[PDB]
Amino acid sequence: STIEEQAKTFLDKFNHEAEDLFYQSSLASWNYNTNITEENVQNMNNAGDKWSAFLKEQSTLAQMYPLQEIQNLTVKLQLQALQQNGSSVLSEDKSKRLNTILNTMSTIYSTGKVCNPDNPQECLLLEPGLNEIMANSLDYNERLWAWESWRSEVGKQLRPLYEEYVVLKNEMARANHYEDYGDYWRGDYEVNGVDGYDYSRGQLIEDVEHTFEEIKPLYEHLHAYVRAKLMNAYPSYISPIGCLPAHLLGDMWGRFWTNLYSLTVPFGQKPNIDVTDAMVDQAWDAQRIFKEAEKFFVSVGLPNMTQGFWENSMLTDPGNVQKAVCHPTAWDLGKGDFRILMCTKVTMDDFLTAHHEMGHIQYDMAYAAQPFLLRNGANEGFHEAVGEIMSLSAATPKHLKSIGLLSPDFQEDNETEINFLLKQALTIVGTLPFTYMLEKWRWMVFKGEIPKDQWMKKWWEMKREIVGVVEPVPHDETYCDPASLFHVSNDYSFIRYYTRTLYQFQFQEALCQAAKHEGPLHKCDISNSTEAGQKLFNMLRLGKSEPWTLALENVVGAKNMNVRPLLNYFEPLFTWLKDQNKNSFVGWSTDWSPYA
Amino acid sequence: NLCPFGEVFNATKFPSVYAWERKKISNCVADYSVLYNSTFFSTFKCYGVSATKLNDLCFSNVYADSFVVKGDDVRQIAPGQTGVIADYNYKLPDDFMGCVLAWNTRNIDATSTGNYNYKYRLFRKSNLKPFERDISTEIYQAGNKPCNGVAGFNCYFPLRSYGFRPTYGVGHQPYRVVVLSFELTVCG
Ligand SMILES: *[C@@H]1O[C@H](CO)[C@@H](O[C@@H]2O[C@H](CO)[C@@H](O[C@@H]3O[C@H](CO)[C@@H](O)[C@H](O)[C@@H]3O)[C@H](O)[C@H]2NC(C)=O)[C@H](O)[C@H]1NC(C)=O
Ligand SMILES: *[C@@H]1O[C@H](CO)[C@@H](O[C@@H]2O[C@H](CO)[C@@H](O[C@@H]3O[C@H](CO)[C@@H](O)[C@H](O)[C@@H]3O)[C@H](O)[C@H]2NC(C)=O)[C@H](O)[C@H]1NC(C)=O
Ligand SMILES: *[C@@H]1O[C@H](CO)[C@@H](O)[C@H](O)[C@H]1NC(C)=O
Ligand SMILES: *[C@@H]1O[C@H](CO)[C@@H](O)[C@H](O)[C@H]1NC(C)=O
Ligand SMILES: *[C@@H]1O[C@H](CO)[C@@H](O)[C@H](O)[C@H]1NC(C)=O
Ligand SMILES: *[C@@H]1O[C@H](CO)[C@@H](O)[C@H](O)[C@H]1NC(C)=O
Ligand SMILES: *[C@@H]1O[C@H](CO)[C@@H](O)[C@H](O)[C@H]1NC(C)=O
Ligand SMILES: [Cl-]
Ligand code: NA
Ligand SMILES: [Zn+2]
Repeated sequence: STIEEQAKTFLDKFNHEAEDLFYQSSLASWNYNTNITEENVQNMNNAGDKWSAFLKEQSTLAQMYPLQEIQNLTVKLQLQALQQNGSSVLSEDKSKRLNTILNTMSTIYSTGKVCNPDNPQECLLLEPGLNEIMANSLDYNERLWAWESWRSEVGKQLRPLYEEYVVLKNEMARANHYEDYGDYWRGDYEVNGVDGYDYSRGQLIEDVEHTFEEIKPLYEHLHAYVRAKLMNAYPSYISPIGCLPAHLLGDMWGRFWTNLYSLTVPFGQKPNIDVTDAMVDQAWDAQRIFKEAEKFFVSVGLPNMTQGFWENSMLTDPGNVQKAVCHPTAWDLGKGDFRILMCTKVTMDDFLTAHHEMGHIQYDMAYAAQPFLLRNGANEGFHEAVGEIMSLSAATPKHLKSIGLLSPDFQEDNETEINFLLKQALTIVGTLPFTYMLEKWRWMVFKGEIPKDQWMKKWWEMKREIVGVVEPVPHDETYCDPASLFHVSNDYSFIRYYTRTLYQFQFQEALCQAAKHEGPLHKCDISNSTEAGQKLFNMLRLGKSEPWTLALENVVGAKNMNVRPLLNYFEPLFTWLKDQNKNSFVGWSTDWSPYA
Repeated sequence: NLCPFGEVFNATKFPSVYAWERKKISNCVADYSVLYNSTFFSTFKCYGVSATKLNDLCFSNVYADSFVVKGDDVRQIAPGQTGVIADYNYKLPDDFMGCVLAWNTRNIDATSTGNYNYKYRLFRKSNLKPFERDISTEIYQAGNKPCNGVAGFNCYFPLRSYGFRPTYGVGHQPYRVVVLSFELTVCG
């Protein structure tokens, strides 16, 4: 028998045996997130450890097939996925200690709470304690306290654990034929085998930096506009030429500037587009929100939601009789079982989120015919980009007026559109320098370019230069501010949020052309476009079988990520910001600090 | 006498697809009104003959094949299919003359803890001939080294269980299939 034919039969055994164990592990974790009890938390771990022990057994079993002896490109991808040694390349004690520090970091991040020196009986953790302060408070000292206390209390504890976290993760990647742990994460975008569609792990660094240079002009003008508005909110605290203090950006880390809309709104007199009260008066329930979202995907050519979706999803809060995690998630348990976990409330923010999570389900339904190891997005950024383009179309005034949530006589002035684009830019383009700088810092740390004695020194040098954000109080090497973020201390790659952002606008521009849209890109709604739905479905069905460069080409017509569609979305705002900043200073000095 | 169609359709226990059973129908008058005037079936697809003109027709004898497959596997119980069920479990001839009837049995054939009784053959040397039946549980040798009766590397057990559960999608729920074959005693 040919090694290629022996591997195909082996994958047939795996795809049938793994699909059954994966469903038991997924349903076990579903019964926990919808019903937090001790009996269900052990069933989640038992079915989870059984799936982990099964996956490890098939890992070494798949390694006995030489990957070089396979000519079929599809089966070669499946073997390479199983042949990854992963974390088992360490010794029994190093792998046990690695999982010990990974759990300790995740624990102290979620359980760490700081107390007020003015009132020691008032102690708040990150959520919802400190997050409510960073998002609503206008007191400089109150925000400075919550910002510094989170990085001096739970941040200093993560410093020794993150040091051992780096050395152990490097010992894993170097043993699996990788340069470092950062090179391991960049392997998700690696394509090697298809002529004209390859992509190296180092090519990601070149492309992310090349596209980021074109985002600088748009971000610098947004930074200058936000800084001018922030000076009116915090007089005698911000320099008109210096960087923005970190504790005044809207959240704990400055990742999103969404909370600055109340302080940076261009035209506050104009009516807000909040259709929350409209559906309540029109007698809408949580069932109607998902029924209306289902009608949206059917209008573009995508199929309905399965019967098991309406029978097994938890679309409402069970209340005090059954505690459940209310994080909106889209579950793909396999074997035709698609569910959505969301404590939906009759609001506009949940209406748009319902389109995002159901967009994930339409992606899962598409590649269901692919083999088990191929049922996933093209890369880590493709899945989140599909869900975001749905909320873009569902949030347009043309769609809200057509459904009946906005009044038919709502005038769309040129100032209402600038208000909307400014709100989008505070969330979309405001996180791009933060995302790139964060992953750039971890790439350098993993690569070995930042020694331990200058981790925080180089962290804030890049914050000043790249993001344009200065720390309010000086931090030595005792702190570990990057670890104070969830994705860093919980072992998650962060470059996915940069690539997904450029993908979602390449998808939107590609779909709006197929949707025959003619106005500005931000006013586009792909509703009723069976051509755009067919054009999008042609890439959703690929899953991970074809390389992401080919899957991206099937929709946008390009083999690589492009920043041009992102600039066209915020083009009316970019010219407006340049007019506003004609008497302002565009740019920042990397030397000013609120404590020099 | 009436032909006992209730003994196969309304049968309590249904066999696995790999070990499907066949029942011969000899001297009796048929009554296809029960099978034709009912919305209980999920497919009911006839080949070579029509679902209505069969009432005024006669055959030498009728053969009823019964088994259980998943929802997505019902499409393979048709002439000219090449799936796993058609190749290794139950194959219909190209010149097949009959009707294939299937209906969902999630409430009786799928349990919460997982019904692993219904199985199917996943590995086999070559495809099955039309109407062939294979119940051998011999260790399938996928590699060149011998198995020696102990399944191991490149040596897999030929049978795998469906594992039906009521929360599966419609494409993965259990469906009972009854294939009526016509051979040229039985009239309408
Ligand atoms: C790599 O291997 C896979 C399978 O191991 C190859 O895909 C297979 O391609 C054949 C030829 O088209 C497919 O057979 C067809 O099946 C349909 C099913 O209805 C039938 O109607 C056709 O008449 C034909 O027999 C087969 O299904 C398909 N298998 C899978 C899993 O997709 C693939 O072509 C190989 N790639 C290379 C580059 O060799
Ligand atoms: C294209 O998309 C639009 C909006 O998603 C679909 O049009 C909508 O169709 C419904 C019923 O077919 C209309 O409801 C009716 O509206 C009229 C006028 O307001 C009202 O008098 C009736 O009592 C009823 O409520 C809805 O207004 C209409 N919206 C728009 C903007 O035309 C349309 O079906 C889609 N085209 C397709 C799928 O081919
Ligand atoms: C919640 O868990 C309890 C026991 O832990 C169980 O009796 C009950 O059926 C569960 N409810 C749901 C909806 O899973
Ligand atoms: C996984 O580790 C084993 C240790 O013996 C090694 O033989 C094997 O080559 C490793 N796999 C890969 C893909 O490097
Ligand atoms: C989707 O379901 C609705 C009823 O909920 C039905 O009217 C419509 O025809 C269905 N569409 C498809 C494509 O199945
Ligand atoms: C909108 O247009 C009016 C006239 O068409 C103009 O006076 C006003 O300045 C414009 N506003 C913006 C923000 O461009
Ligand atoms: C099975 O029982 C039902 C009872 O309602 C009956 O209507 C049907 O005719 C029976 N099936 C056959 C093949 O006789
Ligand atoms: Cl920070
Ligand atoms: Na605010
Ligand atoms: Zn999402």
